[PDB]
Amino acid sequence: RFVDDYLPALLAQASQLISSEFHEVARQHGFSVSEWRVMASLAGSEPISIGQLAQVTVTKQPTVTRLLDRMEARGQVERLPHESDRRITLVRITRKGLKAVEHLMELAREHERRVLEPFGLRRAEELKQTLRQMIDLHV
Amino acid sequence: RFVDDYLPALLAQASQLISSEFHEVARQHGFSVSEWRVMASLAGSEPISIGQLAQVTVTKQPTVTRLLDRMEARGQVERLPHESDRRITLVRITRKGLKAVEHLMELAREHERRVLEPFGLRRAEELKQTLRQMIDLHV
Ligand SMILES: O=C(O)c1ccccc1O
Ligand SMILES: O=C(O)c1ccccc1O
Repeated sequence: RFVDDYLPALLAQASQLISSEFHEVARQHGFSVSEWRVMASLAGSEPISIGQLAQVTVTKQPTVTRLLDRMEARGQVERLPHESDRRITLVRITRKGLKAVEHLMELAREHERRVLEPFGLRRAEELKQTLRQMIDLHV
Repeated sequence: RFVDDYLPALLAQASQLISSEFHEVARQHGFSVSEWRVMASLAGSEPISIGQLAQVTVTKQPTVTRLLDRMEARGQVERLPHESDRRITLVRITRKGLKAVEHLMELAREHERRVLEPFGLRRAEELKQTLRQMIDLHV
């Protein structure tokens, strides 16, 4: 059966199952999926471009732009000009956004620890290294 | 930076980048993303439930049901009753659907081979085994 060992299908199913588990927690804490992805991706970051944010959150750029409109209205993020090119808008999390998401981020780390514990440290680090290398080759 | 090593973010980005590459090919062959996922997931399968199809194609069940309405109208799939429980509808690919997708499936196998070749057979099989185990634990 073709799909049983087809890498893109395996990645898509694993990603959906793992992320959907945490989504229930995020909503119980008042976050939508996309709000969580944006704030988690900006936490601890220097300002990044809207395009970079769209890539890392796996969200279409027009969707991200509308999302940032409302999150900036709520004081959770800030958009800023690029210091050279003004094709580029940069975005950062605010202190208000960080305080809003830090507890959820701890719960996310615990969730990931539970997901990876059956595989052991070696298999977990191998998985993360392979995924990171794949991203950097394909982005 | 939290997101750089957060497993769900790594899985989601890797899956998006790898699948989006093949999507351009699928569309050039007349398939939408969801049509491709359905036909690839049914190819070589015994009939499966609509819920199973929704899980493996990572598509919401109401979306899958509308998709099957039109794909069955086009003679590419067939819905059938479960031989015991009639809460359950089963679905299979037809010969017409298989012939429609088999060339695309060969191109998909070549694409996967290219994606995995830099990692080698050992790292590739490790990745697939880990993803399969994760799916089976979380489904
Ligand atoms: O990403 C794919 O190409 C795919 C194909 C079949 C089933 C699920 C999938 O994600
Ligand atoms: O799936 C997640 O939880 C996630 C979080 C941050 C960025 C991208 C993501 O897919």
